[PDB]
Amino acid sequence: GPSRVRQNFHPDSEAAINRQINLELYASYVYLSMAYYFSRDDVALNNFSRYFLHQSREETEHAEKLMRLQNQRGGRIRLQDIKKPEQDDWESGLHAMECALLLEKNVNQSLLELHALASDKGDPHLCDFLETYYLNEQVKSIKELGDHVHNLVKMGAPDAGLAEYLFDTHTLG
Amino acid sequence: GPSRVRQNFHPDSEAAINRQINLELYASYVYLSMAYYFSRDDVALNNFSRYFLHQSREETEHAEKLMRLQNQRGGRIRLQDIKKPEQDDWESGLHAMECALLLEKNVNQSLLELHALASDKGDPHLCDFLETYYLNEQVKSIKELGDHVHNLVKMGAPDAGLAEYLFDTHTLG
Amino acid sequence: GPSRVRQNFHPDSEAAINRQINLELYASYVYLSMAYYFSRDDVALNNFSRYFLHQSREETEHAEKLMRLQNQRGGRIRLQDIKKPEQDDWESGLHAMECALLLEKNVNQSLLELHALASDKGDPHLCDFLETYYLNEQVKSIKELGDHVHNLVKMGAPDAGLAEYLFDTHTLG
Amino acid sequence: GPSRVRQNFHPDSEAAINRQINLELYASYVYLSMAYYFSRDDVALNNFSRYFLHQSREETEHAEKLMRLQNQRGGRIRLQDIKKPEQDDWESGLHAMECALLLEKNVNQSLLELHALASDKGDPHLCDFLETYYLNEQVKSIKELGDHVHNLVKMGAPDAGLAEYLFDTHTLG
Amino acid sequence: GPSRVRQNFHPDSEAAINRQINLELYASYVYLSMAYYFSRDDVALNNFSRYFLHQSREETEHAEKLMRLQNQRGGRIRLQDIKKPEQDDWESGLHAMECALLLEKNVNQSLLELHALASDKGDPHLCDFLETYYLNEQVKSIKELGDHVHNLVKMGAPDAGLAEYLFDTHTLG
Amino acid sequence: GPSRVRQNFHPDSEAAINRQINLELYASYVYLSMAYYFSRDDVALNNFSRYFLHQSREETEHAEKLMRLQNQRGGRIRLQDIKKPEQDDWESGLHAMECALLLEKNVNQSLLELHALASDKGDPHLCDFLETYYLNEQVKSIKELGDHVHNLVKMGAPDAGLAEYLFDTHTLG
Ligand SMILES: [Cl-]
Ligand SMILES: [Cl-]
Ligand SMILES: [Cl-]
Ligand SMILES: [Cl-]
Ligand SMILES: [Cl-]
Ligand SMILES: [Cl-]
Ligand SMILES: [Cl-]
Ligand SMILES: [Cl-]
Ligand SMILES: [Cl-]
Ligand SMILES: [Cl-]
Ligand SMILES: [Cl-]
Ligand SMILES: [Cl-]
Ligand SMILES: [Cl-]
Ligand SMILES: [Cl-]
Ligand SMILES: [Cl-]
Ligand SMILES: [Cl-]
Ligand SMILES: [Cl-]
Ligand SMILES: [Cl-]
Ligand SMILES: [Cl-]
Ligand SMILES: [Cl-]
Ligand SMILES: [Cl-]
Ligand SMILES: [Cl-]
Ligand SMILES: [Cl-]
Ligand SMILES: [Cl-]
Ligand SMILES: [Cl-]
Ligand SMILES: [Cl-]
Ligand SMILES: [Cl-]
Ligand SMILES: [Cl-]
Ligand SMILES: [Cl-]
Ligand SMILES: [Cl-]
Ligand SMILES: [Cl-]
Ligand SMILES: [Cl-]
Ligand SMILES: [Cl-]
Ligand SMILES: [Fe+2]
Ligand SMILES: [Fe+2]
Ligand SMILES: [Fe+2]
Ligand SMILES: [Fe+2]
Ligand SMILES: [Fe+2]
Ligand SMILES: [Fe+2]
Ligand SMILES: [Fe+2]
Ligand SMILES: [Fe+2]
Ligand SMILES: [Fe+2]
Ligand SMILES: [Fe+2]
Ligand SMILES: [Fe+2]
Ligand SMILES: [Fe+2]
Ligand SMILES: [Fe+2]
Ligand SMILES: [Fe+2]
Ligand SMILES: [Fe+2]
Ligand SMILES: [Fe+2]
Ligand SMILES: [Fe+2]
Ligand SMILES: [Fe+2]
Ligand SMILES: [Fe+2]
Ligand SMILES: [Fe+2]
Ligand SMILES: [Fe+2]
Ligand SMILES: [Fe+2]
Ligand SMILES: [Fe+2]
Ligand SMILES: [Fe+2]
Ligand SMILES: [Fe+2]
Ligand SMILES: [Fe+2]
Ligand SMILES: [Fe+2]
Ligand SMILES: [Fe+2]
Ligand SMILES: [Fe+2]
Ligand SMILES: [Fe+2]
Ligand SMILES: [Fe+2]
Ligand SMILES: [Fe+2]
Ligand SMILES: [Fe+2]
Ligand SMILES: [Fe+2]
Ligand SMILES: [Fe+2]
Ligand SMILES: [Fe+2]
Ligand SMILES: [Fe+2]
Ligand SMILES: [Fe+2]
Ligand SMILES: [Fe+2]
Ligand SMILES: [Fe+2]
Ligand SMILES: [Fe+2]
Ligand SMILES: [Fe+2]
Ligand SMILES: [Fe+2]
Ligand SMILES: [Fe+2]
Ligand SMILES: [Fe+2]
Ligand SMILES: [Fe+2]
Ligand SMILES: [Fe+2]
Ligand SMILES: [Fe+2]
Ligand SMILES: [Fe+2]
Ligand SMILES: [Mg+2]
Ligand SMILES: [Mg+2]
Ligand SMILES: [Mg+2]
Ligand SMILES: [Mg+2]
Ligand SMILES: [Mg+2]
Ligand SMILES: [Mg+2]
Ligand SMILES: [Mg+2]
Ligand SMILES: [Mg+2]
Ligand SMILES: [Mg+2]
Ligand SMILES: [Mg+2]
Ligand SMILES: [Mg+2]
Ligand SMILES: [Mg+2]
Ligand SMILES: [Mg+2]
Ligand SMILES: [Mg+2]
Ligand SMILES: [Mg+2]
Ligand SMILES: [Mg+2]
Ligand SMILES: [Mg+2]
Ligand SMILES: [Mg+2]
Repeated sequence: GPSRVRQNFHPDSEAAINRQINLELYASYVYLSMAYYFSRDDVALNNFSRYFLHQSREETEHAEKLMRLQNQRGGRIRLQDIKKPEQDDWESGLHAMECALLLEKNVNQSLLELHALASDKGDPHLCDFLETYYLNEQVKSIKELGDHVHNLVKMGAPDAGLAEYLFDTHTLG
Repeated sequence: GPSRVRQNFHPDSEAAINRQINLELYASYVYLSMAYYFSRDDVALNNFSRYFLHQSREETEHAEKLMRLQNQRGGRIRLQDIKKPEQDDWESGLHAMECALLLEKNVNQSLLELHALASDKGDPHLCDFLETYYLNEQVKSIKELGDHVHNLVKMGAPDAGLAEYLFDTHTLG
Repeated sequence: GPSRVRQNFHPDSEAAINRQINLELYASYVYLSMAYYFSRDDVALNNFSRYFLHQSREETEHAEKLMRLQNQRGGRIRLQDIKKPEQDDWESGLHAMECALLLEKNVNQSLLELHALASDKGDPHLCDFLETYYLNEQVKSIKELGDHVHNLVKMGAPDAGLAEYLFDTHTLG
Repeated sequence: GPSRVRQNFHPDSEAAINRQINLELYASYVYLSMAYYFSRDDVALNNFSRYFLHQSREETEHAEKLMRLQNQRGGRIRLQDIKKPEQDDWESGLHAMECALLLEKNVNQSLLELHALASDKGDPHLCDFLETYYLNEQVKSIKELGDHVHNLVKMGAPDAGLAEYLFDTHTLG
Repeated sequence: GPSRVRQNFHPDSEAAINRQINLELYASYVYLSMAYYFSRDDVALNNFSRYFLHQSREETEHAEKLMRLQNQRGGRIRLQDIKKPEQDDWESGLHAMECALLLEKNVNQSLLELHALASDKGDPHLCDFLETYYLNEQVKSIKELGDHVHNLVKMGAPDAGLAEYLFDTHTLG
Repeated sequence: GPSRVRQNFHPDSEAAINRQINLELYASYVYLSMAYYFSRDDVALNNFSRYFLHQSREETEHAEKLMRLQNQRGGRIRLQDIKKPEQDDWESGLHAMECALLLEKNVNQSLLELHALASDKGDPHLCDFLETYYLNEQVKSIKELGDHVHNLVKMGAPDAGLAEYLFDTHTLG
């Protein structure tokens, strides 16, 4: 138009926010896939299921806050296909945790690149938005997943018969 | 394996449930797109936004109940890409309502075909599942959208300046 | 003295904060003028009046937080005349909303320049202060005013006899 | 128009009310300046600060009641620049109290002149308004400031090191 | 390893965080020393004691939040000796306040250098951490100590017999 | 002076109390180090972390009660550097427990020597202070750590993958 609200909002930032929306929705879909893997009759780790379902819902929240930001700043949301996850069968509780850790690091890297772009374009509102709602959340998530991976490895997952069962009930319970 | 739980569950039913999961997730994405269209600064119909956001969340619930059914019956969830909606700019409150009505009829037709398949395969559990949780929900949704379309048309949407504003505040408020 | 508290606080930042204080007080005065325009017997839109009176009080808060910052950092407040608003008769609810939107964008631009100055002077405390309390508040205010302008335009304000009356009662009520 | 509400309201009264509005806003600004003087790190008398901030807010109330009166009687508010206070550095708690006393007497004199004008123009509504809301308030304010000045003088302010500190905590606390 | 959680975290930042941990623990020890100075039988200013004990506990909190950050980011905490304070006998309430002010400015300078390092290394998570939890806290602490120093100087501390006694009971009480 | 409060308080006792203060602060620092070892991403035993953090806070309390005693008896606190712990990486939950047990025995021995000194100097107040607040606390702490070491050894820590995990959740939880 430009939008009557738009101010100090670079087209490159608008496009990068659209890409980030897609990535957050993708992460939501990965965790939804994991949640329902753990409720298979031949897996049946209900607290792993609940843990990943919660993570899925959080990622949808992350996508929505970026969609709201786009509108607030006068950009236009452009949605793209949400790609299916890389797997349907996630192999084990440990493997799912390791894949989640890799996913979160990848999302973090994208957010850091978005922050660098916002800095380059002199957009302190966008920088603050990412710092306030995204960057520390990512650090906490990565740390949590790292803790979980360590405990599962030490306990002898996936092959030690009691490991994932006991972690399911005592850590994720 | 087959799954140690699987009984009277035809592979064609399992595949059709996977297709229905994708369609429910697609419908969820369409309504999410609509929700954020109505919160654009140049649209700003907050109760249309809230209405479609609620519909989006309901469709995710519909997808999840089918995913649970797949696990309950011993089938294996196979996720596919969630296609982007046909539009980002939904034009008006009336146009969004008309598109939602068409979407719901299309989803209904898919559910009726799923029911016919389940009947052909002598799967009364699957027939009952669809009747109990899907078919009446669809009829109620289609009727509601039909009511909304009629009122918006009669009020003179989209061109009559007061129509969508007043419908937003008095029907969807 | 310098102040026994002063540290990493550039004289240019101190002066720019004094200018921003004046601009926030000016904005408060503009909105006070608008508030009392809407309570004229020949205007009588009481919820427009209340809306702008609230905005006026918020701007005084914005001025006071900067005055507090000046003291906290060891700068010295230097007040200047508060210029009268550009108009006493604000013409219509739509015109007042459009003028408020322009005012908020102008204040935003001043805040962005203040942030750039603070960045240039390596003052992260001042940068954070602006990000935490000012920049997102401005984005939200501009978006809100944009929403209001759009609805009033679409409804046919100012000439459509029902438009401002109905917006007063249903949006600002 | 004249206003369809206007009755027995002389143009000279309308103009004098506009002048009084400006004077009340000026007094509000003087007291805001004083409030933030007392929160300087090299002054730090927090109850003097709170006392003057309260007085500032009361003066804005006084301005608003006159603005409301203008509208009630069918006059038209005409705002003018709010002049900056005569000082930024108010020297001491005693000096600020003495300046406040002088300010209140000056405002009182203006109100008495307004009352004499209203009497001359046979406007008993305006006379009653001033008597009901302004004249006794002024007498109480002047008396309070006189009490405070006397105690601070007797205690040995500003040079006696304990005087303003102890008055801050025990009278204004 | 590197740590499986580590991302965008420069070794220089990790080392600087270890140095800051030591400095916060040092500040905690200085304030603990001051707290117990004021409870000597020949000093006996119990509210000065309580004030510095509270400051001591806050500094331990500051150290712990940095230790947590180190773990969150995948760095490794490296503790060093906590040096004893420069004095055991802090001379007077005024002298302790002046020493605390100098200490807080020194800690602030270290935090500003840490922020500049984090900026140089493109670590927005670390920048935000310092802005959110440290930089404004320091500004508030320095301002508070400046206020206290001013009042004690004006009251005639340390030699005026009533000054520290009255400040203890009325400001710190 | 001597202190006007000092009575039956030998200079050797005063010096020994200063040494004990340092040792209690050292023990506090050892346990703080252990607490944050257990929250590393590659250790992640949160109840070991909480257990040692609590022990750290208790040791600071032990130091403060001796500092208070020094003042109560008219002695003068003389603080010294707090040496860093012997390790940053505490190897395992069992190793940390074994090191804590050794530390507590060492502190106990110092307290017994202090008691023998107080007895030699005919200071029954000091003897009672140590008996009332220190000696039984030490016996309880040593016994608790001995219990924990035994269970961890029997369970097969540190190499048995489930041992420290299960002890963390069921004993320290
Ligand atoms: Cl722009
Ligand atoms: Cl795509
Ligand atoms: Cl920037
Ligand atoms: Cl864990
Ligand atoms: Cl590991
Ligand atoms: Cl167990
Ligand atoms: Cl079957
Ligand atoms: Cl596809
Ligand atoms: Cl059947
Ligand atoms: Cl309807
Ligand atoms: Cl129709
Ligand atoms: Cl209506
Ligand atoms: Cl400076
Ligand atoms: Cl000017
Ligand atoms: Cl900076
Ligand atoms: Cl609106
Ligand atoms: Cl528009
Ligand atoms: Cl008249
Ligand atoms: Cl003027
Ligand atoms: Cl009269
Ligand atoms: Cl008085
Ligand atoms: Cl007098
Ligand atoms: Cl007193
Ligand atoms: Cl790294
Ligand atoms: Cl050292
Ligand atoms: Cl950065
Ligand atoms: Cl103070
Ligand atoms: Cl001073
Ligand atoms: Cl003695
Ligand atoms: Cl030493
Ligand atoms: Cl004895
Ligand atoms: Cl035990
Ligand atoms: Cl044993
Ligand atoms: Fe999470
Ligand atoms: Fe959550
Ligand atoms: Fe996310
Ligand atoms: Fe694909
Ligand atoms: Fe794997
Ligand atoms: Fe995530
Ligand atoms: Fe920044
Ligand atoms: Fe921030
Ligand atoms: Fe997360
Ligand atoms: Fe619905
Ligand atoms: Fe619903
Ligand atoms: Fe559906
Ligand atoms: Fe496509
Ligand atoms: Fe259409
Ligand atoms: Fe539907
Ligand atoms: Fe529905
Ligand atoms: Fe209505
Ligand atoms: Fe506002
Ligand atoms: Fe507000
Ligand atoms: Fe503002
Ligand atoms: Fe002018
Ligand atoms: Fe206009
Ligand atoms: Fe504003
Ligand atoms: Fe605002
Ligand atoms: Fe007053
Ligand atoms: Fe009052
Ligand atoms: Fe007044
Ligand atoms: Fe002037
Ligand atoms: Fe004076
Ligand atoms: Fe007054
Ligand atoms: Fe008054
Ligand atoms: Fe007193
Ligand atoms: Fe503090
Ligand atoms: Fe505190
Ligand atoms: Fe600190
Ligand atoms: Fe030394
Ligand atoms: Fe000194
Ligand atoms: Fe500090
Ligand atoms: Fe502090
Ligand atoms: Fe203990
Ligand atoms: Fe305890
Ligand atoms: Fe101890
Ligand atoms: Fe050493
Ligand atoms: Fe060992
Ligand atoms: Fe101990
Ligand atoms: Fe004894
Ligand atoms: Fe005893
Ligand atoms: Fe203990
Ligand atoms: Fe258990
Ligand atoms: Mg326009
Ligand atoms: Mg992508
Ligand atoms: Mg479940
Ligand atoms: Mg079998
Ligand atoms: Mg399909
Ligand atoms: Mg909304
Ligand atoms: Mg000095
Ligand atoms: Mg200006
Ligand atoms: Mg009103
Ligand atoms: Mg007429
Ligand atoms: Mg005047
Ligand atoms: Mg104050
Ligand atoms: Mg690995
Ligand atoms: Mg150092
Ligand atoms: Mg005490
Ligand atoms: Mg004597
Ligand atoms: Mg020693
Ligand atoms: Mg913990």
